[PDB]
Amino acid sequence: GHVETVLALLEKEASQACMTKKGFTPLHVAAKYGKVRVAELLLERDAHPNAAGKNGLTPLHVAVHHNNLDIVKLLLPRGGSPHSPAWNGYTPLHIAAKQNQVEVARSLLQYGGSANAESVQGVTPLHLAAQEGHAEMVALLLSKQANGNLGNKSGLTPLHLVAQEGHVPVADVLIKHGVMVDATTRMGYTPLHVASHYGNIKLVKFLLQHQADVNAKTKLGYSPLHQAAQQGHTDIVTLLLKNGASPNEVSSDGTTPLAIAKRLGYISVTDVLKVVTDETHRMSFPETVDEIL
Amino acid sequence: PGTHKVYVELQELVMDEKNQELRWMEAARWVQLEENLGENGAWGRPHLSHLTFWSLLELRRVFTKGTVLLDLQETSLAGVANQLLDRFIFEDQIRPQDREELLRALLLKHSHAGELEALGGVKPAVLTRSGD
Amino acid sequence: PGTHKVYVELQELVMDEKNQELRWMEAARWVQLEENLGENGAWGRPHLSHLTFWSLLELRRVFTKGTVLLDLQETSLAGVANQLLDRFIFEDQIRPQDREELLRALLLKHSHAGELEALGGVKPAVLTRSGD
Repeated sequence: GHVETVLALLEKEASQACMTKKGFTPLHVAAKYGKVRVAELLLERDAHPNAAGKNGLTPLHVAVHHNNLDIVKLLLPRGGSPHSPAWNGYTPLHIAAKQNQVEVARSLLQYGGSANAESVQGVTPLHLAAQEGHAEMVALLLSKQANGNLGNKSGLTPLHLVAQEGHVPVADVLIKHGVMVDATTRMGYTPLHVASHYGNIKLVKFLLQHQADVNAKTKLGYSPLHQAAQQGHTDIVTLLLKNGASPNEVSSDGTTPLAIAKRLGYISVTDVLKVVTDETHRMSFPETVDEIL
Repeated sequence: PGTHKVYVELQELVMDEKNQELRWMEAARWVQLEENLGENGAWGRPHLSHLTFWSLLELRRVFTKGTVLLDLQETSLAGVANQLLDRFIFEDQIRPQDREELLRALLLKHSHAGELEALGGVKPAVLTRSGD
Repeated sequence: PGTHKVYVELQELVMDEKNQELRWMEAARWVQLEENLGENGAWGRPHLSHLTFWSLLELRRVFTKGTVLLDLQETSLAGVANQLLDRFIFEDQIRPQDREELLRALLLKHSHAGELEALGGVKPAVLTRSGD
């Protein structure tokens, strides 16, 4: 952050287009380290706000990633684009939504950031905000035209990610917005399926209170009760049975929830499903998002 | 300067059918001759630009009281939008309460014909007091 | 994480023999099976929990008009007792005069089986208008 040194070196022909091995111009370094005066001087004397390397990171990406509000508020008027995609397609509002930077996102949105912008795998900033459990961030984006019914390449909705991680307040905002409770992925998994799979019972209770299909079946015929039993969650087995879960239902693989139980030897899940199940090697896994920056 | 043919592009503030989000989409482009963009995303045959009477009437009406920024020293659309909105407010063209919604809109994504297939299409839209 | 298993401990307000001061001491514990604490000081054999008809009668009766505090953000037993007594007064469960001897009874020393050999014994006790 040596403003006078920057002014001298520049007056002597220093090139601000020289990128390090990582790909950072001197405006990238100022954005990373929050040097607002150096960034001010370097933008005034001609520095492309939207300069990027092989990774595609712009000075706004680094400013948002390192949470420099002043650098973002200086880059946006002069040209730092809210719509610049990284290598994985992440825009600067995807990083803001993932990291719960509410103010940086109100600035990134006031300059035209799209909340329904998609990564290479279809992930929107709403997906990242819902997955990370930022209810306030999800509400800002839902008021700037974010679609909560939009799905990624695998069909996963923000409600599906909420089910994967288990944030009740985010699911409350999503359900109040009008998000479909029983949205299905490519293979037919509902948010209730994902919540039963990952052992998030408070969200299972929430979805069942908001009219989720307890006996919903995937394309392979797996119920939210077959997932809870294949993952060993005995309390989701209970709460699902008590909310209408139907045992003796057979998937396309030919396995009922009590055998998936016995097959992986869950004594408690088998002990509870043994009482309700009458007398008579494939594992179901919901789709997941592997995106990371 | 100029005197040589120029590239003019017209863009309309529209909604997407995928997410129903306001965005900007090219409607026409002019290299001495107009081509229009179809719903399928294919530019049509070039033609001489014919105008409607109402369009020229209202263009004269808005140009007579228009807000002009000559020799403006900005190189980005964000700075141009900020200065144009400031001058709109100064000249009592728009109210100061309209500035936030107007800048965001003006700074929304300016998509083109290549992106039209990825979206579900383009339908007309009107900006509301929020930005919905 | 959303629901854990539960270890239950039952404690009764009893009189110790040596000092005649009323104190809380555990009587039975539930870890998937009930174990009772005898007079000698050793926990008995685990057994299935059989209930009397009158106990379930009275449990239903007191639960129907019972006071529940769900998701109460407090960490100490004294504060929990204060909040419970305030809600008891709010719900007309107890009169305000009863609050100071129910508080004084609630923060008595909670003893366990290890103190039975040190103490003379335990005898059933009732709480009088004063913490007597």
